Amino acid sequence: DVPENNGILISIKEVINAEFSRDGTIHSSELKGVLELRINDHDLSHSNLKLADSIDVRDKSFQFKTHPNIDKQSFLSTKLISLRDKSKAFPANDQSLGVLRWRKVAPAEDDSLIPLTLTTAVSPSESQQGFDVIIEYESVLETELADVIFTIPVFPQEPVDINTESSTCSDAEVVNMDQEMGTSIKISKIAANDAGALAFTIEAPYEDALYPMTVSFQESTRDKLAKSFTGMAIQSVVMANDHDQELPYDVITSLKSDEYLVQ
Amino acid sequence: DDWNWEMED
Repeated sequence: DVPENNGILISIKEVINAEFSRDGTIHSSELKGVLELRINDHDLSHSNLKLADSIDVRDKSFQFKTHPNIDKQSFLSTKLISLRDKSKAFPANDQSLGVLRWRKVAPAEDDSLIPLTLTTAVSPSESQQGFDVIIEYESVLETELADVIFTIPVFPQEPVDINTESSTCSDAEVVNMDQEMGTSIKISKIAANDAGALAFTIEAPYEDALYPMTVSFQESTRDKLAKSFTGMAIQSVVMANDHDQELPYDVITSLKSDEYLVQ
Repeated sequence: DDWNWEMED
């Protein structure tokens, strides 16, 4: 996509990195966010977003950073994205305007930025020259994840044997095998707030060959009352001149994994 | 760059 804009479109994009030990202990995690504004209507040029009253805009752990054209002090005191110069206007050319960034970082053992926890266990197998692997995952997301991709860095000769009534998603299937990348297994759904195991057998020389495992998920929502993973949200859009005059808009809240791995 | 855009008017 390059999603459709009916005037003013607000996008809240978050990206999550996360490294775990094999057993499941969080080693690190980093979350980067941005809020962007696309406007394609010169009548909406003189708008002002206002963020949800539930966000602490002074919380230093988010490292909030307003773009320079934006007025940092009304943001900090009022939770209001507005122009530095009251007489000017946002470009109405449908370009993505970055108006606010954030970056949050958790130390070891801190699971506050983790939308999907992971554990792995390996034991040598009977049925293949390799290992029986179990990947246990728990989601803490309000929505579901669709087509989550675990990927194991080996390109076995014998096909991967997905233990099928031991796994939560029974259409769990290998979808890619590559000499470089390894083997990728898709999982159709991980539903909101639920636990799960992907269990399978794979040929490998030794445990170390199976790491790092990597996972890839991604999620979206065009709902107007949707909070991002960290809580970011838009309470309303409003005229620069008259703060009582509401303005029409859609908002897209997304979350992607980037480097999300067990090591 | 989403982070370079100019105020208009």
